[PDB]
Amino acid sequence: APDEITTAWPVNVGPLNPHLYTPNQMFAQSMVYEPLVKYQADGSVIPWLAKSWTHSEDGKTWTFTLRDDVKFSNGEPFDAEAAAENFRAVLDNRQRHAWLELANQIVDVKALSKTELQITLKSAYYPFLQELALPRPFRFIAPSQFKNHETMNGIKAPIGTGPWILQESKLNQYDVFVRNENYWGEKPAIKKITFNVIPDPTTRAVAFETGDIDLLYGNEGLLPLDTFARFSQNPAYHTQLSQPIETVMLALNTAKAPTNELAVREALNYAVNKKSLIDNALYGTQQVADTLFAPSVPYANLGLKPSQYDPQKAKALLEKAGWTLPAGKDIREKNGQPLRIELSFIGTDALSKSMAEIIQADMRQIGADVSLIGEEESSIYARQRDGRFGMIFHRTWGAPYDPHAFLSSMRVPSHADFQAQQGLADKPLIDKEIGEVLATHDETQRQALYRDILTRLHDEAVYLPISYISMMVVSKPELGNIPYAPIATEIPFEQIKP
Ligand SMILES: Cc1cccc(CN(C)[C@H]2CCCC[C@@H]2N(CC(=O)O)Cc2cccc(C)n2)n1
Ligand SMILES: [Fe+3]
Ligand SMILES: [Mg+2]
Repeated sequence: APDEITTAWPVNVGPLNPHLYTPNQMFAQSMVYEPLVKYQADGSVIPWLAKSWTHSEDGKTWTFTLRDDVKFSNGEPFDAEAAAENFRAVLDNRQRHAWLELANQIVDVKALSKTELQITLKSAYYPFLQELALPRPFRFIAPSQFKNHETMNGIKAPIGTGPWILQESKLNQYDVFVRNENYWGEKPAIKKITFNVIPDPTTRAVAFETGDIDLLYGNEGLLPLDTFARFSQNPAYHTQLSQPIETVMLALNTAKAPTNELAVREALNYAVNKKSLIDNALYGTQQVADTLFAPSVPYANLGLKPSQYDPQKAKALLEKAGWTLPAGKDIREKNGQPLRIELSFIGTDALSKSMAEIIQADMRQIGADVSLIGEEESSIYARQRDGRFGMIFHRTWGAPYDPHAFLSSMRVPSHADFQAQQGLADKPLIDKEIGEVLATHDETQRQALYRDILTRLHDEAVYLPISYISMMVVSKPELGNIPYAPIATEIPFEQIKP
Protein backbone atom coordinates (compact mmCIF):
# COMPACT_ATOMS: atom_id res chain seq x y z
CA ALA A 1 0.00 0.00 0.00
CA PRO A 2 1.72 3.17 -1.24
CA ASP A 3 -0.44 5.31 1.08
CA GLU A 4 0.96 3.64 4.23
CA ILE A 5 4.50 4.36 5.39
CA THR A 6 6.71 3.13 8.22
CA THR A 7 9.31 5.43 9.78
CA ALA A 8 11.27 5.52 13.03
CA TRP A 9 11.89 7.68 16.10
CA PRO A 10 14.26 7.13 19.04
CA VAL A 11 11.37 7.15 21.56
CA ASN A 12 7.60 6.91 21.67
CA VAL A 13 5.69 10.09 20.86
CA GLY A 14 4.38 10.31 24.43
CA PRO A 15 0.82 10.94 25.63
CA LEU A 16 0.38 13.92 23.24
CA ASN A 17 -0.64 16.42 25.87
CA PRO A 18 -0.63 19.64 23.78
CA HIS A 19 0.39 21.78 26.77
CA LEU A 20 3.29 19.82 28.32
CA TYR A 21 6.89 19.01 27.41
CA THR A 22 8.96 15.82 28.05
CA PRO A 23 8.17 13.06 27.12
CA ASN A 24 5.83 14.52 24.49
CA GLN A 25 7.58 14.75 21.12
CA MET A 26 7.06 18.12 19.44
CA PHE A 27 6.69 16.83 15.88
CA ALA A 28 3.88 14.53 17.04
CA GLN A 29 2.05 17.25 18.96
CA SER A 30 2.23 19.28 15.74
CA MET A 31 0.70 16.38 13.80
CA VAL A 32 -2.43 16.33 15.97
CA TYR A 33 -2.76 19.89 17.30
CA GLU A 34 -2.95 23.16 15.38
CA PRO A 35 -2.27 26.87 16.01
CA LEU A 36 -4.41 29.97 15.49
CA VAL A 37 -1.86 31.18 12.92
CA LYS A 38 0.63 29.07 10.96
CA TYR A 39 4.32 29.90 10.59
CA GLN A 40 5.71 30.36 7.07
CA ALA A 41 9.26 29.94 5.81
CA ASP A 42 9.43 33.66 4.97
CA GLY A 43 9.05 34.52 8.67
CA SER A 44 5.39 35.56 8.45
CA VAL A 45 2.33 33.78 9.78
CA ILE A 46 -0.82 33.04 7.78
CA PRO A 47 -4.41 32.59 8.96
CA TRP A 48 -5.08 29.08 10.21
CA LEU A 49 -7.66 28.29 12.88
CA ALA A 50 -8.09 32.07 12.98
CA LYS A 51 -9.34 33.54 9.69
CA SER A 52 -8.27 37.09 10.53
CA TRP A 53 -7.36 39.37 13.41
CA THR A 54 -7.16 42.99 14.46
CA HIS A 55 -5.26 44.69 17.26
CA SER A 56 -5.72 47.88 19.23
CA GLU A 57 -3.76 51.10 18.80
CA ASP A 58 -1.53 50.31 21.79
CA GLY A 59 -0.85 46.77 20.56
CA LYS A 60 -2.09 45.10 23.75
CA THR A 61 -5.60 43.90 22.79
CA TRP A 62 -5.95 41.38 19.96
CA THR A 63 -9.21 40.03 18.54
CA PHE A 64 -9.18 36.92 16.36
CA THR A 65 -12.01 35.93 14.04
CA LEU A 66 -11.97 32.14 13.96
CA ARG A 67 -13.10 29.76 11.26
CA ASP A 68 -16.60 28.39 11.82
CA ASP A 69 -16.17 25.05 10.01
CA VAL A 70 -13.52 23.30 12.15
CA LYS A 71 -14.23 20.13 14.15
CA PHE A 72 -12.01 18.23 16.53
CA SER A 73 -11.39 14.67 15.35
CA ASN A 74 -14.14 13.50 17.74
CA GLY A 75 -16.75 15.65 15.98
CA GLU A 76 -16.94 18.28 18.70
CA PRO A 77 -16.78 21.89 17.46
CA PHE A 78 -13.72 24.09 17.61
CA ASP A 79 -14.94 27.55 18.59
CA ALA A 80 -13.71 30.55 20.56
CA GLU A 81 -14.87 28.98 23.83
CA ALA A 82 -12.80 25.85 23.21
CA ALA A 83 -9.83 28.05 22.30
CA ALA A 84 -10.24 30.19 25.43
CA GLU A 85 -10.47 27.10 27.64
CA ASN A 86 -7.17 25.88 26.16
CA PHE A 87 -5.45 29.19 26.92
CA ARG A 88 -6.74 28.98 30.50
CA ALA A 89 -5.46 25.41 30.84
CA VAL A 90 -2.02 26.48 29.60
CA LEU A 91 -1.77 29.57 31.80
CA ASP A 92 -2.91 27.59 34.86
CA ASN A 93 0.61 26.09 34.56
CA ARG A 94 2.24 29.45 33.90
CA GLN A 95 5.50 28.81 35.76
CA ARG A 96 6.31 25.90 33.46
CA HIS A 97 5.97 28.14 30.38
CA ALA A 98 7.80 31.21 31.73
CA TRP A 99 10.76 30.57 29.42
CA LEU A 100 8.37 31.67 26.64
CA GLU A 101 7.65 35.34 27.22
CA LEU A 102 4.13 35.28 25.73
CA ALA A 103 3.12 33.05 28.66
CA ASN A 104 4.09 35.94 30.97
CA GLN A 105 2.38 38.54 28.77
CA ILE A 106 -1.19 37.22 28.47
CA VAL A 107 -3.49 38.91 30.99
CA ASP A 108 -6.82 37.54 29.74
CA VAL A 109 -8.39 35.43 27.00
CA LYS A 110 -12.12 35.80 26.32
CA ALA A 111 -14.54 34.22 23.87
CA LEU A 112 -16.65 37.20 22.80
CA SER A 113 -18.76 34.92 20.57
CA LYS A 114 -18.46 31.54 18.86
CA THR A 115 -16.09 33.14 16.34
CA GLU A 116 -14.49 36.10 18.16
CA LEU A 117 -11.54 35.48 20.50
CA GLN A 118 -10.00 38.39 22.41
CA ILE A 119 -6.49 38.18 23.90
CA THR A 120 -5.14 40.98 26.12
CA LEU A 121 -1.42 41.41 26.78
CA LYS A 122 0.68 43.13 29.44
CA SER A 123 2.64 45.04 26.79
CA ALA A 124 2.94 45.39 23.01
CA TYR A 125 4.73 42.06 22.61
CA TYR A 126 6.04 41.98 19.04
CA PRO A 127 6.66 38.18 18.68
CA PHE A 128 3.04 37.54 19.71
CA LEU A 129 1.90 35.86 16.49
CA GLN A 130 5.08 33.83 15.98
CA GLU A 131 4.83 32.35 19.48
CA LEU A 132 1.17 31.44 18.93
CA ALA A 133 2.43 29.44 15.93
CA LEU A 134 4.85 27.28 17.95
CA PRO A 135 4.26 23.51 18.27
CA ARG A 136 3.52 24.05 21.97
CA PRO A 137 1.98 25.18 24.26
CA PHE A 138 -0.69 27.29 22.51
CA ARG A 139 -2.45 24.58 20.49
CA PHE A 140 -5.89 23.18 21.05
CA ILE A 141 -7.23 19.91 22.47
CA ALA A 142 -10.96 19.26 22.74
CA PRO A 143 -12.00 20.61 26.17
CA SER A 144 -14.00 17.42 26.77
CA GLN A 145 -10.61 15.70 27.16
CA PHE A 146 -9.43 17.93 30.01
CA LYS A 147 -9.05 16.26 33.40
CA ASN A 148 -11.06 18.21 36.02
CA HIS A 149 -11.14 21.13 33.56
CA GLU A 150 -7.32 21.24 33.41
CA THR A 151 -4.57 19.81 31.22
CA MET A 152 -1.55 20.29 33.51
CA ASN A 153 -2.45 17.12 35.46
CA GLY A 154 -2.98 15.01 32.34
CA ILE A 155 -5.50 14.59 29.54
CA LYS A 156 -7.88 11.85 28.48
CA ALA A 157 -7.72 11.22 24.73
CA PRO A 158 -5.36 13.37 22.58
CA ILE A 159 -8.10 14.88 20.41
CA GLY A 160 -6.96 17.71 18.14
CA THR A 161 -8.17 19.38 14.96
CA GLY A 162 -5.10 18.39 12.95
CA PRO A 163 -4.71 16.18 9.89
CA TRP A 164 -3.45 13.16 11.88
CA ILE A 165 -5.03 11.09 14.65
CA LEU A 166 -3.08 8.87 17.03
CA GLN A 167 -4.47 5.37 16.49
CA GLU A 168 -2.49 3.53 19.16
CA SER A 169 0.78 3.55 21.08
CA LYS A 170 2.85 0.64 22.42
CA LEU A 171 5.57 1.69 24.85
CA ASN A 172 9.11 0.95 23.60
CA GLN A 173 7.68 -0.53 20.38
CA TYR A 174 5.69 1.76 18.07
CA ASP A 175 3.16 4.55 17.54
CA VAL A 176 0.56 4.55 14.75
CA PHE A 177 -1.15 7.60 13.25
CA VAL A 178 -3.93 7.71 10.67
CA ARG A 179 -5.27 10.44 8.44
CA ASN A 180 -8.11 12.53 9.85
CA GLU A 181 -10.90 11.92 7.33
CA ASN A 182 -12.85 14.92 8.69
CA TYR A 183 -9.99 17.43 8.56
CA TRP A 184 -11.07 20.98 7.75
CA GLY A 185 -8.13 21.49 5.37
CA GLU A 186 -6.53 19.43 2.62
CA LYS A 187 -6.54 15.65 2.93
CA PRO A 188 -3.05 14.12 3.19
CA ALA A 189 -2.18 11.59 0.52
CA ILE A 190 -0.69 9.30 3.19
CA LYS A 191 -3.36 7.42 5.15
CA LYS A 192 -1.30 5.68 7.84
CA ILE A 193 2.09 6.30 9.48
CA THR A 194 3.79 3.77 11.76
CA PHE A 195 6.68 4.97 13.94
CA ASN A 196 9.00 2.16 14.99
CA VAL A 197 10.79 2.97 18.25
CA ILE A 198 14.50 2.59 17.42
CA PRO A 199 16.84 4.40 19.83
CA ASP A 200 20.22 3.60 18.23
CA PRO A 201 21.37 5.41 15.05
CA THR A 202 23.19 2.34 13.71
CA THR A 203 20.08 0.23 14.33
CA ARG A 204 17.95 2.79 12.47
CA ALA A 205 20.31 2.49 9.49
CA VAL A 206 20.08 -1.31 9.60
CA ALA A 207 16.28 -1.13 9.78
CA PHE A 208 16.27 0.90 6.57
CA GLU A 209 18.75 -1.41 4.83
CA THR A 210 16.53 -4.44 5.49
CA GLY A 211 13.43 -2.72 4.10
CA ASP A 212 11.64 -2.61 7.45
CA ILE A 213 11.13 1.17 7.33
CA ASP A 214 10.39 3.54 4.44
CA LEU A 215 11.60 6.88 5.80
CA LEU A 216 14.14 8.40 8.17
CA TYR A 217 13.83 12.11 8.99
CA GLY A 218 15.95 13.89 11.57
CA ASN A 219 18.89 16.12 12.37
CA GLU A 220 22.60 15.23 12.22
CA GLY A 221 22.13 12.43 14.78
CA LEU A 222 19.59 10.56 12.63
CA LEU A 223 22.10 7.89 11.54
CA PRO A 224 25.89 7.44 11.32
CA LEU A 225 27.15 10.10 8.94
CA ASP A 226 29.55 7.69 7.22
CA THR A 227 26.54 5.49 6.47
CA PHE A 228 24.53 8.50 5.28
CA ALA A 229 27.28 9.45 2.82
CA ARG A 230 27.25 5.89 1.47
CA PHE A 231 23.45 5.93 1.27
CA SER A 232 23.55 9.16 -0.76
CA GLN A 233 25.59 7.34 -3.42
CA ASN A 234 23.32 4.27 -3.43
CA PRO A 235 21.05 4.33 -6.52
CA ALA A 236 18.47 2.13 -4.76
CA TYR A 237 17.94 4.79 -2.06
CA HIS A 238 16.89 8.42 -1.85
CA THR A 239 18.64 10.88 0.46
CA GLN A 240 18.30 14.58 1.19
CA LEU A 241 20.26 17.19 3.13
CA SER A 242 18.48 20.45 3.88
CA GLN A 243 19.92 23.92 4.16
CA PRO A 244 21.09 24.63 7.73
CA ILE A 245 18.42 24.96 10.40
CA GLU A 246 20.27 25.80 13.64
CA THR A 247 23.65 26.22 15.33
CA VAL A 248 25.68 23.65 17.26
CA MET A 249 28.25 25.13 19.62
CA LEU A 250 30.04 24.88 22.93
CA ALA A 251 28.83 27.03 25.80
CA LEU A 252 31.69 28.32 27.97
CA ASN A 253 31.02 28.94 31.67
CA THR A 254 31.99 32.56 32.32
CA ALA A 255 31.47 31.95 36.07
CA LYS A 256 33.93 29.07 36.56
CA ALA A 257 37.72 28.99 36.37
CA PRO A 258 39.44 29.07 33.98
CA THR A 259 36.71 29.90 31.45
CA ASN A 260 35.83 32.91 33.61
CA GLU A 261 38.79 34.64 31.91
CA LEU A 262 37.96 36.43 28.66
CA ALA A 263 41.47 35.77 27.33
CA VAL A 264 40.94 32.04 27.87
CA ARG A 265 37.56 32.06 26.10
CA GLU A 266 38.98 34.02 23.16
CA ALA A 267 41.92 31.61 22.90
CA LEU A 268 39.59 28.60 22.87
CA ASN A 269 37.69 30.23 19.99
CA TYR A 270 40.95 30.46 17.99
CA ALA A 271 42.11 26.89 18.62
CA VAL A 272 39.49 24.79 16.78
CA ASN A 273 39.74 24.20 13.04
CA LYS A 274 36.00 23.81 12.52
CA LYS A 275 36.30 22.75 8.88
CA SER A 276 38.60 19.91 9.98
CA LEU A 277 36.20 19.00 12.80
CA ILE A 278 33.28 18.89 10.35
CA ASP A 279 35.29 16.91 7.80
CA ASN A 280 36.52 14.53 10.54
CA ALA A 281 33.51 13.78 12.75
CA LEU A 282 30.66 14.95 10.50
CA TYR A 283 32.04 13.60 7.17
CA GLY A 284 31.79 17.05 5.59
CA THR A 285 27.98 17.08 5.75
CA GLN A 286 27.54 20.33 7.72
CA GLN A 287 28.68 23.96 7.45
CA VAL A 288 31.15 25.89 9.61
CA ALA A 289 29.67 28.32 12.16
CA ASP A 290 31.48 31.55 13.07
CA THR A 291 28.69 33.12 15.15
CA LEU A 292 25.93 32.11 17.55
CA PHE A 293 23.36 32.74 14.81
CA ALA A 294 24.08 32.25 11.13
CA PRO A 295 24.02 35.47 9.05
CA SER A 296 20.75 34.29 7.47
CA VAL A 297 18.93 34.42 10.83
CA PRO A 298 16.63 37.45 11.27
CA TYR A 299 18.35 40.45 12.91
CA ALA A 300 21.68 38.56 12.98
CA ASN A 301 23.43 39.82 9.82
CA LEU A 302 25.74 42.10 11.78
CA GLY A 303 29.19 41.65 10.23
CA LEU A 304 30.58 40.08 13.40
CA LYS A 305 34.28 39.30 13.03
CA PRO A 306 34.97 35.55 12.86
CA SER A 307 37.66 34.07 15.07
CA GLN A 308 39.44 32.05 12.40
CA TYR A 309 41.54 29.04 13.33
CA ASP A 310 44.80 30.55 14.58
CA PRO A 311 46.64 28.47 17.21
CA GLN A 312 49.46 31.01 17.21
CA LYS A 313 47.06 33.75 18.32
CA ALA A 314 45.47 31.38 20.85
CA LYS A 315 48.85 30.70 22.47
CA ALA A 316 49.73 34.40 22.51
CA LEU A 317 46.43 35.26 24.22
CA LEU A 318 47.04 32.69 26.96
CA GLU A 319 50.67 33.77 27.44
CA LYS A 320 49.64 37.41 27.82
CA ALA A 321 47.05 36.34 30.41
CA GLY A 322 49.74 34.57 32.45
CA TRP A 323 49.12 30.98 31.28
CA THR A 324 52.63 29.77 30.47
CA LEU A 325 54.15 26.34 29.92
CA PRO A 326 56.27 24.92 32.77
CA ALA A 327 59.46 23.12 31.83
CA GLY A 328 58.85 19.85 30.02
CA LYS A 329 55.04 20.00 30.20
CA ASP A 330 52.39 20.61 27.56
CA ILE A 331 49.64 21.95 29.88
CA ARG A 332 49.90 25.61 30.84
CA GLU A 333 49.86 26.81 34.44
CA LYS A 334 49.06 30.09 36.19
CA ASN A 335 49.74 30.45 39.93
CA GLY A 336 50.47 26.72 39.99
CA GLN A 337 46.95 25.92 38.70
CA PRO A 338 46.81 23.94 35.44
CA LEU A 339 44.73 25.15 32.51
CA ARG A 340 42.13 22.39 32.84
CA ILE A 341 38.58 22.61 31.47
CA GLU A 342 35.85 20.00 31.88
CA LEU A 343 33.74 19.20 28.81
CA SER A 344 30.64 17.19 29.73
CA PHE A 345 28.51 15.43 27.13
CA ILE A 346 26.15 12.50 26.70
CA GLY A 347 28.55 9.59 26.98
CA THR A 348 26.63 7.15 24.79
CA ASP A 349 26.29 9.69 21.93
CA ALA A 350 29.04 8.54 19.57
CA LEU A 351 28.89 11.75 17.51
CA SER A 352 29.25 13.92 20.62
CA LYS A 353 32.16 11.78 21.83
CA SER A 354 33.91 12.12 18.46
CA MET A 355 33.63 15.91 18.46
CA ALA A 356 34.71 15.96 22.11
CA GLU A 357 37.88 14.01 21.29
CA ILE A 358 38.61 16.40 18.41
CA ILE A 359 38.07 19.45 20.63
CA GLN A 360 40.26 17.93 23.35
CA ALA A 361 43.11 17.35 20.89
CA ASP A 362 42.76 20.82 19.35
CA MET A 363 42.88 22.50 22.75
CA ARG A 364 45.88 20.48 23.92
CA GLN A 365 47.83 21.97 21.00
CA ILE A 366 47.52 25.42 22.62
CA GLY A 367 48.22 24.16 26.14
CA ALA A 368 44.69 23.58 27.50
CA ASP A 369 43.81 20.24 29.12
CA VAL A 370 40.21 19.22 28.36
CA SER A 371 38.77 16.53 30.63
CA LEU A 372 36.03 14.51 28.94
CA ILE A 373 33.05 13.85 31.23
CA GLY A 374 30.70 11.43 29.49
CA GLU A 375 27.52 10.95 31.52
CA GLU A 376 23.93 9.80 31.16
CA GLU A 377 21.36 12.14 29.64
CA SER A 378 19.74 13.02 32.99
CA SER A 379 23.05 14.09 34.56
CA ILE A 380 23.95 16.33 31.61
CA TYR A 381 20.59 18.11 31.71
CA ALA A 382 21.03 18.65 35.45
CA ARG A 383 24.49 20.11 34.79
CA GLN A 384 23.08 22.53 32.21
CA ARG A 385 20.37 23.78 34.57
CA ASP A 386 22.81 24.16 37.49
CA GLY A 387 25.81 25.58 35.65
CA ARG A 388 27.85 22.55 36.74
CA PHE A 389 30.07 22.57 33.68
CA GLY A 390 33.14 24.16 32.16
CA MET A 391 32.08 23.54 28.56
CA ILE A 392 29.00 21.81 27.14
CA PHE A 393 27.64 21.02 23.72
CA HIS A 394 24.63 23.24 23.06
CA ARG A 395 22.40 24.20 20.17
CA THR A 396 19.99 26.90 19.10
CA TRP A 397 16.38 26.03 18.37
CA GLY A 398 15.79 26.88 14.69
CA ALA A 399 12.92 28.86 13.19
CA PRO A 400 10.85 30.45 14.54
CA TYR A 401 12.65 30.38 17.90
CA ASP A 402 15.91 31.86 16.58
CA PRO A 403 16.71 34.53 17.64
CA HIS A 404 13.92 36.08 19.73
CA ALA A 405 12.85 33.06 21.81
CA PHE A 406 16.37 31.72 22.31
CA LEU A 407 17.48 35.18 23.47
CA SER A 408 14.44 35.60 25.72
CA SER A 409 15.26 32.31 27.46
CA MET A 410 18.78 33.57 28.27
CA ARG A 411 17.16 35.47 31.16
CA VAL A 412 15.89 32.27 32.83
CA PRO A 413 18.57 31.22 35.36
CA SER A 414 17.70 27.50 35.27
CA HIS A 415 19.02 26.91 31.74
CA ALA A 416 22.44 26.58 30.18
CA ASP A 417 22.65 29.96 28.46
CA PHE A 418 22.09 32.03 31.61
CA GLN A 419 24.49 29.77 33.52
CA ALA A 420 27.18 30.20 30.86
CA GLN A 421 26.64 33.98 30.88
CA GLN A 422 26.34 34.38 34.65
CA GLY A 423 29.90 35.62 35.16
CA LEU A 424 29.65 38.47 32.65
CA ALA A 425 29.90 41.96 34.12
CA ASP A 426 27.37 43.18 31.53
CA LYS A 427 24.96 40.27 32.01
CA PRO A 428 22.41 42.56 33.78
CA LEU A 429 22.62 44.97 30.84
CA ILE A 430 22.18 42.06 28.41
CA ASP A 431 19.09 40.76 30.23
CA LYS A 432 17.68 44.30 30.39
CA GLU A 433 18.11 44.79 26.64
CA ILE A 434 16.55 41.39 25.93
CA GLY A 435 13.45 42.51 27.81
CA GLU A 436 13.38 45.77 25.85
CA VAL A 437 13.87 44.17 22.43
CA LEU A 438 10.79 41.98 22.86
CA ALA A 439 8.53 44.88 23.89
CA THR A 440 9.73 47.86 21.85
CA HIS A 441 7.83 48.74 18.68
CA ASP A 442 10.52 51.12 17.43
CA GLU A 443 11.98 48.91 14.71
CA THR A 444 15.21 50.92 14.56
CA GLN A 445 15.64 50.38 18.30
CA ARG A 446 14.75 46.69 17.98
CA GLN A 447 17.54 46.15 15.45
CA ALA A 448 19.99 48.18 17.54
CA LEU A 449 19.21 46.10 20.64
CA TYR A 450 19.64 42.81 18.78
CA ARG A 451 22.96 44.08 17.45
CA ASP A 452 24.16 45.06 20.92
CA ILE A 453 23.06 41.81 22.59
CA LEU A 454 24.62 39.61 19.91
CA THR A 455 27.78 41.73 19.65
CA ARG A 456 28.35 41.54 23.41
CA LEU A 457 27.86 37.76 23.40
CA HIS A 458 30.25 37.49 20.44
CA ASP A 459 32.89 39.90 21.78
CA GLU A 460 32.86 38.24 25.21
CA ALA A 461 33.32 34.76 23.66
CA VAL A 462 30.55 33.13 25.68
CA TYR A 463 30.11 30.51 22.95
CA LEU A 464 32.37 28.50 20.66
CA PRO A 465 30.19 28.11 17.55
CA ILE A 466 30.99 24.91 15.66
CA SER A 467 28.51 24.14 12.89
CA TYR A 468 25.23 25.11 11.27
CA ILE A 469 23.53 21.73 11.00
CA SER A 470 20.98 20.45 8.49
CA MET A 471 18.02 18.12 8.44
CA MET A 472 18.66 14.77 6.77
CA VAL A 473 16.33 12.38 4.97
CA VAL A 474 16.69 8.74 3.91
CA SER A 475 13.74 7.23 2.08
CA LYS A 476 12.58 4.58 -0.33
CA PRO A 477 12.41 6.24 -3.77
CA GLU A 478 8.69 5.46 -4.20
CA LEU A 479 7.85 8.11 -1.58
CA GLY A 480 9.24 10.87 -3.80
CA ASN A 481 10.79 14.13 -2.71
CA ILE A 482 10.32 14.67 1.03
CA PRO A 483 9.46 18.28 1.99
CA TYR A 484 10.76 20.23 4.97
CA ALA A 485 8.60 22.19 7.38
CA PRO A 486 9.08 25.91 8.10
CA ILE A 487 9.34 25.02 11.80
CA ALA A 488 12.53 23.05 12.37
CA THR A 489 10.98 20.72 14.96
CA GLU A 490 8.03 19.73 12.74
CA ILE A 491 7.84 16.97 10.13
CA PRO A 492 5.41 17.75 7.26
CA PHE A 493 3.99 14.25 6.73
CA GLU A 494 0.83 15.77 5.20
CA GLN A 495 2.95 17.15 2.33
CA ILE A 496 4.45 13.80 1.28
CA LYS A 497 2.93 12.92 -2.09
CA PRO A 498 3.75 9.52 -3.64
C1 LIG B 1 14.70 22.41 28.72
C2 LIG B 1 15.39 22.51 27.36
C3 LIG B 1 16.48 23.33 27.22
C4 LIG B 1 17.10 23.42 25.99
C5 LIG B 1 16.60 22.68 24.93
C6 LIG B 1 15.48 21.86 25.12
C7 LIG B 1 14.91 21.03 23.95
N1 LIG B 1 13.61 21.58 23.56
C8 LIG B 1 12.74 20.51 23.11
C9 LIG B 1 13.80 22.59 22.51
C10 LIG B 1 14.02 21.92 21.15
C11 LIG B 1 14.07 22.93 20.00
C12 LIG B 1 12.97 23.98 20.07
C13 LIG B 1 12.86 24.59 21.45
C14 LIG B 1 12.57 23.48 22.41
N2 LIG B 1 12.17 23.98 23.75
C15 LIG B 1 10.80 24.48 23.68
C16 LIG B 1 9.88 23.29 23.94
O1 LIG B 1 10.33 22.26 24.50
O2 LIG B 1 8.67 23.35 23.59
C17 LIG B 1 13.08 25.00 24.32
C18 LIG B 1 12.79 25.08 25.85
C19 LIG B 1 13.21 26.17 26.61
C20 LIG B 1 12.93 26.19 27.99
C21 LIG B 1 12.24 25.13 28.55
C22 LIG B 1 11.84 24.07 27.76
C23 LIG B 1 11.08 22.88 28.37
N3 LIG B 1 12.13 24.07 26.45
N4 LIG B 1 14.91 21.80 26.33
FE1 LIG C 1 12.40 22.11 25.36
MG1 LIG D 1 34.79 30.45 13.03
